[PDB]
Amino acid sequence: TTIMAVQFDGGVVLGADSRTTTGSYIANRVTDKLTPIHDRIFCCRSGSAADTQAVADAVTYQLGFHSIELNEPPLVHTAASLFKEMCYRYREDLMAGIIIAGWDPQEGGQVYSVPMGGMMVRQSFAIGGSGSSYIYGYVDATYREGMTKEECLQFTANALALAMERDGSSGGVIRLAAIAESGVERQVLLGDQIPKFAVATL
Amino acid sequence: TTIMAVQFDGGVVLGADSRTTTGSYIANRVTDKLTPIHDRIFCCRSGSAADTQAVADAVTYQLGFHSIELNEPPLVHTAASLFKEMCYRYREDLMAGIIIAGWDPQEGGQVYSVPMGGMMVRQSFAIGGSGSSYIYGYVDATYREGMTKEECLQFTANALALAMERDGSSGGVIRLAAIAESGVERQVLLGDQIPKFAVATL
Amino acid sequence: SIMSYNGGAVMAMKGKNCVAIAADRRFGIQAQMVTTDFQKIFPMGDRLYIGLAGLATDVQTVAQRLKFRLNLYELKEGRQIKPYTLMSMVANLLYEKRFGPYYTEPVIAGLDPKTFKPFICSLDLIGCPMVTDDFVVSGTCAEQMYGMCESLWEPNMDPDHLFETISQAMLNAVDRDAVSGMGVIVHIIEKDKITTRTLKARMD
Amino acid sequence: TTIAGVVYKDGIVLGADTRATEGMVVADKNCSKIHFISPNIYCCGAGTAADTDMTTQLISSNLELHSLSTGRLPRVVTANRMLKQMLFRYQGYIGAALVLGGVDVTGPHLYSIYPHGSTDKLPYVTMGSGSLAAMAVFEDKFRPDMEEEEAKNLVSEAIAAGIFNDLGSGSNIDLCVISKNKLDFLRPYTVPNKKGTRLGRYRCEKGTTAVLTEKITPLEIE
Amino acid sequence: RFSPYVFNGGTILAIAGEDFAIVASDTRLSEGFSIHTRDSPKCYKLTDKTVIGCSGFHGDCLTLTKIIEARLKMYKHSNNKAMTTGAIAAMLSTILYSRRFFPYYVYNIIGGLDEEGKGAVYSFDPVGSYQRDSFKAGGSASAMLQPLLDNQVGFKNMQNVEHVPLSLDRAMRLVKDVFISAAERDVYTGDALRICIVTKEGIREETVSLRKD
Amino acid sequence: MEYLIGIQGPDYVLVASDRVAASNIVQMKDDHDKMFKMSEKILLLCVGEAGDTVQFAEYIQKNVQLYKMRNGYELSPTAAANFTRRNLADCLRSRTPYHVNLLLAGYDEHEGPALYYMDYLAALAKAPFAAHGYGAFLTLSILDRYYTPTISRERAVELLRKCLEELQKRFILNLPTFSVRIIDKNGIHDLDNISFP
Amino acid sequence: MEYLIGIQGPDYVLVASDRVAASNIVQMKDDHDKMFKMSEKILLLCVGEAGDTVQFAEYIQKNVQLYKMRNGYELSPTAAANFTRRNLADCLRSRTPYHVNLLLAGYDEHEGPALYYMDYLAALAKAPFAAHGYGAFLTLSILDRYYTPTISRERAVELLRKCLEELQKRFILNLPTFSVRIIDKNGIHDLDNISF
Amino acid sequence: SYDRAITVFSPDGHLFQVEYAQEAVKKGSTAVGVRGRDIVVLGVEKKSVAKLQDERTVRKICALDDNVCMAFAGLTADARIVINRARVECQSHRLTVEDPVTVEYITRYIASLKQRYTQSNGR
Amino acid sequence: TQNPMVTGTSVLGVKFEGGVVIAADMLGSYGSLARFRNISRIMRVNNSTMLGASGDYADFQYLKQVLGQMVIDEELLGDGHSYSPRAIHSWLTRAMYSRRSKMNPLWNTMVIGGYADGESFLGYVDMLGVAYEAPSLATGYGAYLAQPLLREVLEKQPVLSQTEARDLVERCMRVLYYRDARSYNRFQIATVTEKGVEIEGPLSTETNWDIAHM
Amino acid sequence: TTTLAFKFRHGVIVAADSRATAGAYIASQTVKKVIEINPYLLGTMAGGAADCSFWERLLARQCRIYELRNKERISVAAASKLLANMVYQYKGMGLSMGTMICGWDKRGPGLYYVDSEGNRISGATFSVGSGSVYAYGVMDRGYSYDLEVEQAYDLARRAIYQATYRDAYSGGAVNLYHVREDGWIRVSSDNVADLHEKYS
Repeated sequence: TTIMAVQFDGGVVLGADSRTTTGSYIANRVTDKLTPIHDRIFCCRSGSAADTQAVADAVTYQLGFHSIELNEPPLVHTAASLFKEMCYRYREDLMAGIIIAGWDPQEGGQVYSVPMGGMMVRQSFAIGGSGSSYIYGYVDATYREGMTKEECLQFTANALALAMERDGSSGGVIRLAAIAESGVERQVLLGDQIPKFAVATL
Repeated sequence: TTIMAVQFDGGVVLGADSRTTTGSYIANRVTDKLTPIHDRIFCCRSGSAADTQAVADAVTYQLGFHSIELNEPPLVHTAASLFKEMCYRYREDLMAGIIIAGWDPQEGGQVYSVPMGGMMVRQSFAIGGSGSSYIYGYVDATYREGMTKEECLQFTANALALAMERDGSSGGVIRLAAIAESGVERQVLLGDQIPKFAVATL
Repeated sequence: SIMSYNGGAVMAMKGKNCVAIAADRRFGIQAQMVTTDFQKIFPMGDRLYIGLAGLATDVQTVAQRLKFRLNLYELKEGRQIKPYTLMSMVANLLYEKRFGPYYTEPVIAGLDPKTFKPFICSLDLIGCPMVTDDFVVSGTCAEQMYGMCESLWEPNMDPDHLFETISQAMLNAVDRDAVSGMGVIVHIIEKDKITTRTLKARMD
Repeated sequence: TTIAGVVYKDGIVLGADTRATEGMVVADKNCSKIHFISPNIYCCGAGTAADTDMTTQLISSNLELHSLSTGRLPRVVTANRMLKQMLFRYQGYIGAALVLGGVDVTGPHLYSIYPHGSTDKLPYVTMGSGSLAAMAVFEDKFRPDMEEEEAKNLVSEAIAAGIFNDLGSGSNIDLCVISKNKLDFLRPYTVPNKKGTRLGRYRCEKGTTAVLTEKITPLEIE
Repeated sequence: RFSPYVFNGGTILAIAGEDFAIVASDTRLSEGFSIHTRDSPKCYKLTDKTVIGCSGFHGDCLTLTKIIEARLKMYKHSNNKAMTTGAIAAMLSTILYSRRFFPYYVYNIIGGLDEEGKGAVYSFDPVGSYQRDSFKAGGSASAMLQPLLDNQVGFKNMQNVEHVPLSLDRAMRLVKDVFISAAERDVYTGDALRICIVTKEGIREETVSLRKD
Repeated sequence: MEYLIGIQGPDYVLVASDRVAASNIVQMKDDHDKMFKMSEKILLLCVGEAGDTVQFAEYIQKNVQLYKMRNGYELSPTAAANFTRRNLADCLRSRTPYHVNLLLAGYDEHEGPALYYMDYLAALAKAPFAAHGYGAFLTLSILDRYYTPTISRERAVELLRKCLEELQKRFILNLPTFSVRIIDKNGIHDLDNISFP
Repeated sequence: MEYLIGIQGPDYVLVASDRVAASNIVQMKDDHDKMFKMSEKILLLCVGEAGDTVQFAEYIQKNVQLYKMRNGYELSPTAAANFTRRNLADCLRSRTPYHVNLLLAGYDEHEGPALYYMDYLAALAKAPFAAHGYGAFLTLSILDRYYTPTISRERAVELLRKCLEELQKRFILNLPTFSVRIIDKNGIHDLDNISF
Repeated sequence: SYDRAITVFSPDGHLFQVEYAQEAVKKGSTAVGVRGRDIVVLGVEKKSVAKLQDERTVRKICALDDNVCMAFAGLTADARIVINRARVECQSHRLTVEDPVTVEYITRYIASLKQRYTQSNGR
Repeated sequence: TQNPMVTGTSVLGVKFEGGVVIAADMLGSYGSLARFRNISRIMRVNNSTMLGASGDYADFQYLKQVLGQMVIDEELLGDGHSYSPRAIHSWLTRAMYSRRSKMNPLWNTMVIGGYADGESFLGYVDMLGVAYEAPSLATGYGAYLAQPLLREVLEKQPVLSQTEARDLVERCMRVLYYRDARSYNRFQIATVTEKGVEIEGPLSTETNWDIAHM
Repeated sequence: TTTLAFKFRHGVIVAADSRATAGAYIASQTVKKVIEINPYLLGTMAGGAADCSFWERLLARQCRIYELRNKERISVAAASKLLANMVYQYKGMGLSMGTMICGWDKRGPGLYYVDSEGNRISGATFSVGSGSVYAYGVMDRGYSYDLEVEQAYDLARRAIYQATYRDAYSGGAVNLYHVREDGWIRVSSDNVADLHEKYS
């Protein structure tokens, strides 16, 4: 799978493919790895689908309780810390790699990456999954400070398409999200909507 | 390691990193992975250095004998076929990933990729080594039909720089070769000459 | 095959207002016999019988635990147990040990006490109920007696034909496997009576 | 085993075969691989049969509690969450692969549950040995918002493909049709394969078998 | 890692009589839980008086029938006569034992008429141990099939019944019934049933459908 | 390695055991007693892995004598057999499996003599004669040949001596002497030890 | 295992061996002979894996008798010992290594009596007394105690009998009878088999 | 290796090499062998004692086995080769079939060997 | 090849009235990586025969050169004889079985299709030497996915037309692109008939993806 | 399986069961474990039936060749030595073989037990197979060199019977044989079911 996140001024962009595989057989070709932990906080899921769904639900539970008892909107650092303690305490059992993104008033748009092993790192742009390997170079080259919402969306779509064409595990339709003070704008790119890149075609 | 070749109108361009690792230790930081099989034919070596050097020398021997017998300059398809026969006969013994490149009169600039297992395919651009993973996306995106020699050189340099930054096994300096009717012009990029891509900062 | 350590074979068949249940007699280690009088069919009611094959220690333990639970049930309720109820109890008992299971594959056979309707079932190693209308098997020569019963069995058989059928099946089956045999016992159940017969079989 | 499910316009159709195999020999030719969770929720099971049966029984119990406590019909997400939490607690050792389907106030919902606790809400799913063939049929001929008859025919064709192309599956097709208002449980919906008639009679007459002992016991009746 | 063997299924039967030999087999071929084809007869004709059935790894089956046809031709060229069934059997035993340390994972059955004119059936292990029998089954469902034949053809465990010699019609009906039952309760067999009977006149082949999976 | 043998009869049970205790190549002892009496009229014979034997046997002995003191009457052989079988079966799943091969023998005034057999898996069985050890393979065919349910005790001792002399001639291990004792209504009776010089 | 024993003396060498040939738990034979006569004045006692013993011993046998037929004089015992040591050592690194524990005894007119030892690895050692098998662990101490270089053959036989009765009482395996024979200037002499 | 037909048929069907070998045998030292009911005897005529030779070395009577003995005439060297090959065969025969050779067996081996040299290439 | 390195996924094949058609995606995968996206896993052996292979592509290239030299020699003789598809099927079966018996298997799984003597041939070969003929074939996960569709269609309709077979093949390829991860949208169709072998260029499967919005 | 052979004054007796098994499945109950190598000596099977049959048939051709060349019938010791030397070359290569070569020669009755391990041993009693352990007891208690032929037949039958009764992997029908100085003969092929009717 391939998951990707980018921070723009005043929000973030989340993108992920729709393919989950058991071996070489695609059990679900339309799965949604973007998960709302909270109204303004989202989670992308890589690794064992079971582990990621479980820790996502538990974090949603804890964070809802924390937010409601505080009577203030939660923080992305807080959600990432919860995921961190869970994945670190159960690093042996869980084969899960997470990337958390959301918006909060105190810090604004934030992206945190929780890879396997339960470490937490804030990042401007962060990719994960089997297919992130193939696009590390593309994001290193293409990224620029000060990108906008539409620019970051196109960047994420291009990256995910490039990863999807090469990686067998990644594939399907691209699912995108953009999170900000206003709210969440989700969209799904399929077929011709997905960016295309020319083959060698000798 | 990271190797890369691309075909331009009237020739080819070769590029490779300059690092060989034994585990996490860099035995040679200035190694030349570009081996001339012949005056107008070159080879880029990945995998076991021993295996690659051996097959390279043997193919050089066979091809020089063939060329002097025929009294005509050798063909890149011929060189690649020799590499293929060797690597397929001994596919169990040796781990070698080769990308042969050169120029001949009748077919012009040609690039062939002989990966592990002993298959052979002509490619407009081809990459190999541990670092090639991290630049598949970049090359799939920014490749263009009809690039020039200078354009292809900059393309190769950028790709190898990205792979060198991300991959530990690849690094050092970038060795470049451009092969054409006139001859081969080799250049080495070190220090600031390597294209620098800004690392993200908070 | 831990099941093949003691061997054994158990079979049940259905008929018109009658059921038949049969089992071999051999108790033996993987190749050495010990006794030709082993009890693999245990009575769990007036006209309800259970038959166990697999590891003999687990056979005995399961029968004892089941009689324990069953006597408690019959005392608390004040009625005889129904066959489906016994099936469910056995499945619960085996699934309680789903890790570290009892290595036995039961077979239950009887008539419903009120309507005297035939019932047969089998359960897997870990308690998968499998009700059928014709026959059920468990043991090492299962593969043999499956085809033997598929051929010989006919619907709505009377007790005579049922006995001859189950006897021919068990004999021609156990004759063809090594670790089972040494005689065979056939219990016939019908509303009015119970009939038990031992058969003449090759003691090799 | 081949189980399959699909969402039609106003409900759900579930389908499954009836062949239960211990190894590579058939044990039960008319198994019921369709279980009752609630009046409005049903489930089909594959994998370890005992695990599937006992898990479905457990969740049926808990949902009976929940439903009659609340005074309103149970939901599907509840069952899915119960199942996935249980299966994750056991970390895949209980090998229950389930397709779960039901109709509630929000609408028809169909879930596919894997042994390690994964879930996926889908319009059509298939699990078991013939899952790939059934997926082929669905990816070919599935269309959104099908009528009930079309959905039944599709699921029958899918289960039949799994039957006639997988060794594990066979012997019959079972159907279950859940909607907002009715439930049609069709156990012998189709009989694609039947046993051929026996040409020769091999009935054995009395005395064919020898006996070394006989003991008759009368049963008192009243 | 690489496994040179795989069980392609298959079931074969052979019955002998006073003046006939019946050989029958399923036609299904299946690797794993997947069918490969529904029409692949396991029974091949070696000569006018002989039929061979092979079950197990289909590659070994193919090489074996090829070798046997070749060596039959060689025998005829050398000795100016066709091979008898016992000679075919002995040669096959030597062939199978030649590769003892990398065996053919194949269960074979020979069915034919002997020189005297009687029916004959030779039953082989994979490694080449051969035994003459009046009837034998092979393959996945051999365990299912042999008991019924021992009961009916052999009259084993049957008290005070006439030991009637078997007849062609009864034999054909019997093999049809047993393969029906084995299709009912075995996964590897069930596509169809080819009955290749050999008699003095020659070999006739009959076919009857079985329940598809 | 160790050898046990039991012969039921009309009115008696005959049991024998080898008196060898061996750790390895060497034979440590030549007068080892493998027979434990749980009561006046029942014996327990135990062999198998070292320590498990005596631990289990003494546990069962304790429980049986406790039953006697508490209730005033001894257990029957059948009850003792099922009791030891339960205790052995509970343990094979547990972390402390007792690898012991047993042979129980007793006389009941009502039910008459009895001989029971249970392997390390705790599968019980009532047999007319039984044996344990690798020597059982040799000696069981003797009993199946020359045994009758109406056998007198003199004939039983004779049959025993036949089995043991066959062991001496044909069995690789050295089992020079065997303990012998009879159970009957009167009680357990020790006999002259069967020896082969 | 199988038991061998050797007792060298001033003018003789004494050897003994168990007569049993065994299967998994059963004494298949009670009159097996583990002594091979290479020549009139030497013997070869071999134990180990099945088949290797017989094959190797009979190969050495025919080679020694061939030496005699060709040359007109028999090999010395030390020479036969080094010969078999070579034949055994050559093979342990080969595809077909013999696994044979040997004990060789002979008399030479000049050198005198000789007893040689070699294990399955072909390590040769001359010794005054020696033994093979698990029983040697028990019996070698008795020899170390009650042996002297100057010992009559009667006392040697009595010492052997001590060793064997110790085996009977203390060794798990049943070795009821032992073959015995003695080598001297006159030749090989079979004696009364010790038994219990 | 050297492969050539040293022995070949002649016109009128004679193996000249074999005839010449028998001629050489006739040149050799005379020998006589006679059979008796409980004793069998061999004798050979010394060409010249020479009064310095050790008789033991030049003995033309040799023992293939304990129960067998042979004499020869013709070429002493070839005789010695044949004797050694006969010795190894009689020992290998004891080894294989657990009994001593018979004279029929050993002379069959020797005749087969000599025939093989009459037909083989380079000999 | 004890372990394969660069692999091709499923190959399909079905015989119709007057010819045979086979299809394969133009992909060579290096362990979940679509490394080589433009390769022909379909071969033109002769006028009456075409071959398609899965598995190790290098072994397929070896078979290509060997079989090419074989048919070349058969043409050189000019004797009016040409190797039949069933003959090539037999030869290939023996080759794979031999390489298996030496425990140096060719990891490929092949599909031979041909038309000769007014008869259409379609055969399978496995790396172990398993071989058979059928009206339809599929390799890899295609055996599980596509072969059901072909079998149902062929059972209801024993004989097909060229256009019907082509539509069926494209449908199965769409299914494989959906539910197989080692697959690619680009694929070649090769059809043999009385005219001969005609291999088409890269084609698209035309997916829908309407399911996602639900 | 189970086999039995012993020497007594009036020749050699050979008995064996008729069961063949693959695992727990009885493939055949009529297999002839005893092999008539030639009219004057014969052998038995235990272990790999294929191995035993093939190697004994090879022994048979070698024995006929020896007979033709030497004009004297081969001895039992020589035959056993041939077989042992042949199988020893394939030692450790997985052969499972066990057999008893029986015959008459100039020395007398001959009985030799060859094995894949390499053992070759003569004797007056031998038993090979899973049921050999059960056979040895009956044979040892009932055996004497001074023994009537019918008594020998009976004890062979009873030994095989008890071995079958106790062992699962042996059964079917005894196949009794008697070697005499002229040649072997098949005396009986009684079924163990009839023998159970007899002995009980």
